[PDB]
Amino acid sequence: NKAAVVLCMDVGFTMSNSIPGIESPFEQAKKVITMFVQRQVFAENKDEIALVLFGTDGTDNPLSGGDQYQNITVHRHLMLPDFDLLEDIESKIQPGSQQADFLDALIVSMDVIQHETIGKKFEKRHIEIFTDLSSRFSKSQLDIIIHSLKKCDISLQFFLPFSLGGPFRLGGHGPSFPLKGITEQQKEGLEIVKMVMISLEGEDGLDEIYSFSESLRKLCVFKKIERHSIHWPCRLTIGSNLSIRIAAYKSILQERVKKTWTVVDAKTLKKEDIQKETVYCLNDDDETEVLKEDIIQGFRYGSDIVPFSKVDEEQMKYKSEGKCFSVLGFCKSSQVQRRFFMGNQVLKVFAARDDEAAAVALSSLIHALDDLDMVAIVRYAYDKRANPQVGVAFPHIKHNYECLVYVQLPFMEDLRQYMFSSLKNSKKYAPTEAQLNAVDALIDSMSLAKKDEKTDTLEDLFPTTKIPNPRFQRLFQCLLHRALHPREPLPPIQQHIWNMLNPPAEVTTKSQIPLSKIKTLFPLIEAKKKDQVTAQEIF
Amino acid sequence: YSGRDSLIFLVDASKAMFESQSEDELTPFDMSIQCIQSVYISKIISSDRDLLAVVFYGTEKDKNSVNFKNIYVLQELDNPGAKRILELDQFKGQQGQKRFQDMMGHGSDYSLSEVLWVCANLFSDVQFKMSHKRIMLFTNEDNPHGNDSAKASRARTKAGDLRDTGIFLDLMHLKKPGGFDISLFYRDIISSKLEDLLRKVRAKETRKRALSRLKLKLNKDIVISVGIYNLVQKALKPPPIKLYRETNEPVKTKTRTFNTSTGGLLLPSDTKRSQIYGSRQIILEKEETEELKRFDDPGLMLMGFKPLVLLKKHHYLRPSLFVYPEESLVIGSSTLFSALLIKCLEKEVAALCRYTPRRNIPPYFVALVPQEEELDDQKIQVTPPGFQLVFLPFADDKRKMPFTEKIMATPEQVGKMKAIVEKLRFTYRSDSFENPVLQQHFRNLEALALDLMEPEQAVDLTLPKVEAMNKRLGSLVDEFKELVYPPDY
DNA sequence: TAATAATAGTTTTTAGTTTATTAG
DNA sequence: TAATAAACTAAAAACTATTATTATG
Repeated sequence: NKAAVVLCMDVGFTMSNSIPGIESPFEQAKKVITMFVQRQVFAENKDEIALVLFGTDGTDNPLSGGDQYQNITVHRHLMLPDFDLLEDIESKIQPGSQQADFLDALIVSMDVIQHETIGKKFEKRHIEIFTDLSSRFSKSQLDIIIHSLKKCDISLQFFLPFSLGGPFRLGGHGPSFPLKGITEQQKEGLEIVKMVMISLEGEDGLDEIYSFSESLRKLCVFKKIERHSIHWPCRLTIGSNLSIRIAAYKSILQERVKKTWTVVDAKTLKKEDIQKETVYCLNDDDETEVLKEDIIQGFRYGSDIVPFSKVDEEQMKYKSEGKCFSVLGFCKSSQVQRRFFMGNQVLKVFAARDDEAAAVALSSLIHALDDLDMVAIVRYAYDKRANPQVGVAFPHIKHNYECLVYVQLPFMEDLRQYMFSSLKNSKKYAPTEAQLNAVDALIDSMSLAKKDEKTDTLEDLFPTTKIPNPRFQRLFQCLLHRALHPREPLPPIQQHIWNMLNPPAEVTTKSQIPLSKIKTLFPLIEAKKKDQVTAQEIF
Repeated sequence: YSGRDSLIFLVDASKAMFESQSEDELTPFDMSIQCIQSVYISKIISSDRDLLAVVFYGTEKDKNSVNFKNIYVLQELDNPGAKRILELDQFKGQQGQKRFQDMMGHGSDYSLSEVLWVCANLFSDVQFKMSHKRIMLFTNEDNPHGNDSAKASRARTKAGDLRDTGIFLDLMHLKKPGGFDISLFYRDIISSKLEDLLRKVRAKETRKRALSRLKLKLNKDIVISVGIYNLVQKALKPPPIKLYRETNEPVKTKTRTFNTSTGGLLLPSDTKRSQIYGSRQIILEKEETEELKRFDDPGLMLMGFKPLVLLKKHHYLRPSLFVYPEESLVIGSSTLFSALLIKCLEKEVAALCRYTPRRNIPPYFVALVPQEEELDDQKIQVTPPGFQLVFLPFADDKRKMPFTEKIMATPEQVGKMKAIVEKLRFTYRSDSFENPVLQQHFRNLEALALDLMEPEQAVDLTLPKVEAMNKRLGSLVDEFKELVYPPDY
């Protein structure tokens, strides 16, 4: 119900200048933090923000450490976020010409967090790294910082101009940025910070290093803010005598927009004189107004209509009975199809905590079904109102605790039965061998998985699942442009948008020649249906 | 393609069906009548676009457009209406039979050629595209014998003629369906099973057509056109309709937001859109809203290839989407669709792609997994060759997973519950389960359309069968709860 | 001056709605 | 105690079913 973020920024001179093509890492930082914070504020998150500027004149920090926490200035301290801070971030922050110690900024921000602990519910908190590691710093602070992180317990996040691992487009899907062309000062900076953070967390910290580019592509900047969904405890009892009480968790979900769009007057820009209504007139040879309460909700049955009032359906409807996770039977893991999955959300199964008998029971069950490659069938009942479903449950293995994938399954009246001509044996479109070889050339020439070392080395050259849905960020960017520029038209598509969505360029460059062979080998035509703007501002 | 599968039942009336072989079983007559009821029922809520008709021969009065004898129509071809069932069903039962013996009559002679001719003429009257024409015969006899063989000859001629016409014939056993005393004459006319026509399948529905014709885009330059098919989708209760209290007539609906300041309704120009964030009232037009939503033109922006070896299998966003190539803008498309599918052995490398179902909708990522053709040994094709679109998750989708790894079960339990589970196995017939709810709705609607109170509550395995499977396994599981303290209490 | 040639009329998914109903 | 699943609403497309053009006389 609360989260705490504190943004400490470097405003030195190295932030200002950068290698051409590898744009100023400070502007990468400002853009990433901007869409971060606007997502925080749009999502009405019960959040909390503190803004600090170090490497700038003065010390807005409450404590200068005997004037040793110098050039450390808190900008907007711990208060509920607003557009003021973000507009200052995008615009009113300017490149500077000097630096300070980032660790001192970290400790004073922690101290500000400590100051703001009373009166307000204190749940969680985070710190993120924004420094190109060219400032001046000591090396004897390791004890105090390690003790603060091991006691004050704030999660850390790193960012770099480069990554831990022309063509370098923006840091999105492009060639890896060099990991050995940096200055040595940045080398000891990265070494010491990675040491301190692995001491904070451990081995998984080694993966916790990221960059501005990574935040652009991946969602680690956004995973440090999180919201758990409610448990759905249920009795997954298997049979008619034994009982198993466990909980349920929505795992995958079509996450849509939550905020609606009111319809507004153009003049008052309000809602009062905008009342939406209908009158429910009556269809006759003459128009006749009829009260809304002069109606019955019938249905089209046969070639006529059977009136079916609510008081009817309410007492002939399907009287289901409560939430349930009973098992119908069992079938082979082959006796299911990806074409056959059904529903709208993957729901993941977990044993209810505080009941370890259920834990061992389901652990045994999942192990067994894993051994037998045998999938189960469950009638999924949600409540006293949701009509039941039928769904498959099968084990999902992982290095941690396993789980049980549950998916809704279709019904006999849900299958759609079409027929299609069999083109595997086409007497009119049998593919030529030249076509076949061109096909093989295209298949092999381009691919998005890098297989090497024969060590199950599967790395996706275009890892999609880590991408968020662009509609939201586009919405937000337009929101900023509109709310900041009352009389300005809509902004462009924010090319970073495409850059995230563009496929790796080396693939198309390498497979263009196979593409040329295709365009040479195959016959193609065109047709109508091209859509255009009618009237255009010629000038 | 379009077209209608009209059908007509033909029922014998020679008093042989008026008697139930002097036993408890239903009369052949009344079993046939119940069959007709069942077919109307299964037709109305499956496709109210077919046609149906029923004619009785071996009758006393004669009703038909041709004034022929021993022929008694009841319903010319029409969409199956509840009125039809209302009128028919009063003829069923013992009392309906005996009162039908008098309200119309009870057995007579006939001439089969005439009745066949009459049915043909009945079909000729229709003015629609008739996809499939069928005459299915309800009779108890074997064949006319005490007639002139000229009658049989005329029957053979007329039957061959109808077979020429494109009329498909079926014949039902009445006296002893399964007794196998039929077909010493019909061996060369037609081209029991009526129980299947009875209450075994119901509450079905069918569609024919395709989804949006979307452009597959593999490069900025060359083009390729495909088709989209959604071989599965949730069935919902068909939308209601707003009647009157008592006219049972749909009422109109004028619908706008109004304003108190004036008697004139609002205007689409006057309407504005906004979102409120306290101090912020971001004012937008619907147009700029759509512009916000839109990113690029509809089509399949190909991303690249990914081996099927592993993408994931636990993720799901939407029902799968079948793809079938089709000339929509470009000819010979199936030429490129002839391959990529003959051998998925190295074509199993799937096709990551950017998908846009229609105008302006922010795209997703689609897994264009090939699925090769299978053939059923009855020369039947299910799961046709091609592609299924598996919608791909985005980062924002994977909601928080609470982390709880505490304890693994002891191996003495895993084999023991392997023995537990192995006893029960259901082949998973995909047709073996049904939505109880829509079916219940359907039966209710059938009830109110007629004089049936609500006599329909049958389960279709949606409820657990473990009411008997519990004792089927026996009780081995009970001692197989070796957790000393029961998690329940 | 008989031959074609763009086109609007039904369904139908979709999908943003609004709404109850367990819940803290 | 608000999530949320469900009933509820427009909205776009296909598969139709047709009508404006010429044509040649």
